[PDB]
Amino acid sequence: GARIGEMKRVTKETNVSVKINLDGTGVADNSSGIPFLDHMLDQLASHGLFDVHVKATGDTHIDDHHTNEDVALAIGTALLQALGDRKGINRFGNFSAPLDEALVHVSLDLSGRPHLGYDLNIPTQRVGKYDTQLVEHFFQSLVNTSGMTLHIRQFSGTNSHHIIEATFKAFARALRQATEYDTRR
Amino acid sequence: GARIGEMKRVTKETNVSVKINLDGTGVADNSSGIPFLDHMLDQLASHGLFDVHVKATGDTHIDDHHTNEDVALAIGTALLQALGDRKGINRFGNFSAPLDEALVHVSLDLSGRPHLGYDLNIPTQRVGKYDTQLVEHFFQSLVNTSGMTLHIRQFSGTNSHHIIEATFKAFARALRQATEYDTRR
Amino acid sequence: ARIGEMKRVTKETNVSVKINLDGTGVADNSSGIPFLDHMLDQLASHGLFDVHVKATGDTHIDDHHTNEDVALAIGTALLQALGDRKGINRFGNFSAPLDEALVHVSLDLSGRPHLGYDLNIPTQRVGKYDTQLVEHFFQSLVNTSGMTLHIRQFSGTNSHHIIEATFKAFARALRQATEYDTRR
Amino acid sequence: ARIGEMKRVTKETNVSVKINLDGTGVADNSSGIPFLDHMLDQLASHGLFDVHVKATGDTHIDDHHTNEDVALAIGTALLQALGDRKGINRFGNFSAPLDEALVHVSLDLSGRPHLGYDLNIPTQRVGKYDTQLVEHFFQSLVNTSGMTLHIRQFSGTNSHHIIEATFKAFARALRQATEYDTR
Amino acid sequence: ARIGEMKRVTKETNVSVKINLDGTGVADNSSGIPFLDHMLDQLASHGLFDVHVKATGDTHIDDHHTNEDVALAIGTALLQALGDRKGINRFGNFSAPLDEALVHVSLDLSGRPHLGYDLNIPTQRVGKYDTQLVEHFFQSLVNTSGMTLHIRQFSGTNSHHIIEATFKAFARALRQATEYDTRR
Amino acid sequence: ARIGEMKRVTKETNVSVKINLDGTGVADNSSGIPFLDHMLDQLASHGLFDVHVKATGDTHIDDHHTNEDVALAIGTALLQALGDRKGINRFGNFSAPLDEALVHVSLDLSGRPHLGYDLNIPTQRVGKYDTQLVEHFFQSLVNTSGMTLHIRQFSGTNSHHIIEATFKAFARALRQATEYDTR
Ligand SMILES: [Mn+2]
Ligand SMILES: [Mn+2]
Ligand SMILES: [Mn+2]
Ligand SMILES: [Mn+2]
Ligand SMILES: [Mn+2]
Ligand SMILES: [Mn+2]
Ligand SMILES: [Mn+2]
Ligand SMILES: [Mn+2]
Ligand SMILES: [Mn+2]
Ligand SMILES: [Mn+2]
Ligand SMILES: [Mn+2]
Ligand SMILES: [Mn+2]
Repeated sequence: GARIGEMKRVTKETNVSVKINLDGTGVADNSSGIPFLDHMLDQLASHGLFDVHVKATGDTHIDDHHTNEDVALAIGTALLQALGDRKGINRFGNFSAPLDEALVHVSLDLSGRPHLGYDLNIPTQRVGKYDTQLVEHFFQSLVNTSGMTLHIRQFSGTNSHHIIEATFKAFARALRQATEYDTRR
Repeated sequence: GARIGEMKRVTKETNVSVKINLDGTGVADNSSGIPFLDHMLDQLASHGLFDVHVKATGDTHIDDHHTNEDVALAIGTALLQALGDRKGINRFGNFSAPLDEALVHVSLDLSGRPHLGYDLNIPTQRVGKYDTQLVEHFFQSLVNTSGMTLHIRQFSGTNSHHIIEATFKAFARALRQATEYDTRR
Repeated sequence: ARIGEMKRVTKETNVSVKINLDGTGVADNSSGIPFLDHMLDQLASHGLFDVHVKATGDTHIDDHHTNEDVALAIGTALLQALGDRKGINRFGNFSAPLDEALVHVSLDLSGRPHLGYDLNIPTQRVGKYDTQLVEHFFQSLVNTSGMTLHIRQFSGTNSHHIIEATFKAFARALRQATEYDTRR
Repeated sequence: ARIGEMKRVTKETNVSVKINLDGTGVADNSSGIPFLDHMLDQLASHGLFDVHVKATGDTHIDDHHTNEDVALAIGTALLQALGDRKGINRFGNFSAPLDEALVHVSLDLSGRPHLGYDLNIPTQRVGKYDTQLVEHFFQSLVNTSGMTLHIRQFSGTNSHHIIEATFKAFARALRQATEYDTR
Repeated sequence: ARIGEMKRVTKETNVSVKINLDGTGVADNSSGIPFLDHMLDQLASHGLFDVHVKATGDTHIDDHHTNEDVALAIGTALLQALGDRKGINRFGNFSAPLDEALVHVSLDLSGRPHLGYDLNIPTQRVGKYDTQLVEHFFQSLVNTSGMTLHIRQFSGTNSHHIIEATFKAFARALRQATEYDTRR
Repeated sequence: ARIGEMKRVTKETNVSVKINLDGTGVADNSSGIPFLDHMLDQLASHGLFDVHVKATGDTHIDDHHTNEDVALAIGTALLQALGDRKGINRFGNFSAPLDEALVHVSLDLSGRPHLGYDLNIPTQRVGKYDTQLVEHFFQSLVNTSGMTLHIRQFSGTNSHHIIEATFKAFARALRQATEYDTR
């Protein structure tokens, strides 16, 4: 069957609905209220071959922080639900993704023990309207609810959009590897 | 009885109305024209158990500075009015508040002598649309009209929203302690 | 009374934990690691928790797996005992001196795990206990309890004093956080 | 009420101290050192102790011997008042601002004496009071009371403010440590 | 089979290239530069490409023009063989050891040319081959293939080892990128 | 199945090793060194090798000779199992995290021995296991297997985590290198 996780999370700050298919075809259906995060979630779908559905409304008139955090939390929980007992999967994923001058390596373990090692050097404070501090917070929150070990390391890069997008491409392809089944097991 | 302070302050730049209940239940009713400041004033209510009512219109088309300053000034005066003779209260308040990776300590004395010692290190210039320089100015203006001694010290923190929100949480809980009655007196 | 229980059996360890947040300081700790037992006793005596920990494990390899699985189980029991966390102080703060050592702990039963760890332990072993396991104990406890936890050493030169002051401060900060806020 | 009393007569000093741990803030301090009297008053006012200190001594030499013997007697009086120390909070913590100064005090009525002292007092005299005597006051008090005491300055430029904030923080930390743990 | 061919004749050089992306490792390289031939052989043996390169040029001046025009022609042949690039892995990564040398290559058949080049080659000549030509080879190949290419040396002291490890890693990363993604 | 077996008896040690390159993760490790047994188990679990190690030795001196002779025998057993090394991937690469630790392993079953070792293990003992023996284990394994082996730590503060991540990465890199290149 297909491993699908779903989470609806409604707080005073945000209203979030997430659906992810680990065995998808790359369907991207993201409307988080944060356009740049939508663009990154689209890359998660296209490069991981996940089906990624995210719909959120939130207090973005304050800033994007609460929406960003609650979407990441919901995605992490949906990933955890889809993974189930995690029997027979590769479990580990590794990928170095270039995007022009940027190069970011991601290494991860669907271990059940949350840890984020974050070593990006994003040189500007905003990409579009998106606060670049929210990139670290997105992956921290996703790690916290999914229970994964996640290491993100920038080897090259000067354009903030390129650095962040390379991160999502590498994360997407590393996560695809980790979630795929180990045929020898 | 309940200690309630009220101040309406109308200038060429701003029109401000403030009502604070030191003996409240955490009612938050904040519409300052500055959404991030509203969010921080909500935390003042929820974490201090103050009832906090703030309504302001102002020249936010110039920037948020005048509104931020006049709201803080009015709040400080309302706090001073609510405190009265300050007989029998704890007078001093201390609290260290974490918010994820951030940790901010606040120490204060309802002394009648204004002083702000401000030692935050906010790494970005805007949270949402809110100019992070306005955090220091908010507490300076509040100190000036309330007459309190206020020390704010950041021990940890990398996310600007977390640092500022931890500051308001610690301030709220320190102020609650300082305003509560000393039963032994 | 808010009581949490967790029994966790792996190929490496067999762990049973019961904690009473509204206890009287009953300490009943046999983790297989004597120094950790001594620290868990302080949790009970200084936090006024009832703490029951029983574990066997592959300590012939090292104390790592037992230390980790005990901490994981305690965090889950703490989360279970806390329930909806309604009406509690939620935050706790305490600076504990122990002779020349002074350690501050600040914590929030927020549901969001984070460990900020700033101890400077000068030796590698207290008794047989590997001092690297102190950080791993609190990291694992944070991961299953959902706590925000900051530990900062302001003074200290004896490793036993530094670690014990940490547990005393943690115990008293956790007691404060779990107690009820009368106004709420 | 938990009252401690100590009369200490040396060739240098004649000191009488009485402290009520369960007092109301009664301050009656005449040590022969006016600034120390002001500080002991803050101990009563902010700790809600009743503090009676009367001393004569060889202040024509300097204030050192009087300062030392007063602190020794206070520490003994405090220990006597504490008794078996059963049921008390035992630990005390407080950060006290005084304008630009901010001093944290953490203590444990442990029975094991230790002073950790980290003030940065920028002048040598407040009035006629030698600022070296602040450290010696707390060291001697720790020696006879047997308490663990940590004093840390986080802010401060005025010597009077720094020292007064220290006594305010010490008084409130000591009040917390001597009070009963209701649970 | 995806086969690319390019014949490029200038006043300086006469170059003919044919590459089979779905080959068996057939190596047929006579560029006029023996060390480059040795490197192009590794492209075939380690990438399982069929690589045919024949060039004559003004090597009596130096190897520069031949090196550049060979690399330009290979990049064009690679682009021609790739076609619409539909359904392929697109990205390739490989770290190749060669004794003490270790070189990582990461590439994307993105269509956007970029060379990130971080080798530290300690000598100026391997045989008769000027080691400045290594960077120019990959820069020229990137320019005509439309590839994003990052080359990073993690270890290495022998220039022949460093350069050969680079071509082995490039060959295996390129093989991965050109192979088909079964799920797509 | 590709099985290698080596029995090595010195005046210091008596070692028997059997490895199945095409195994299912069967772990049967009794080297006399409990932490090394734990690491060899990870080799089986994460590499899907069948790993049988039985050794007795002069561990009353220290673990060095046992550690060394076990690694030598494993390297020989691996080489014997590889045979002509025809049709295999030959190269292996893997980055393995373990909580805060992250270790990359790159190797080539080249026949030319080399160890490039860049770990930063912050303590001298994990349990009773001397952490100097990690480098010596891989150096000896390289010497008898003839492999090119590069080990690089990118992150890590806990010695147990760093060493375990190294074995996980080595096991998965070795699995990749021994598997058949289908094309
Ligand atoms: Mn947040
Ligand atoms: Mn883009
Ligand atoms: Mn202004
Ligand atoms: Mn917020
Ligand atoms: Mn561990
Ligand atoms: Mn002890
Ligand atoms: Mn003296
Ligand atoms: Mn004064
Ligand atoms: Mn040129
Ligand atoms: Mn060669
Ligand atoms: Mn040796
Ligand atoms: Mn282990």
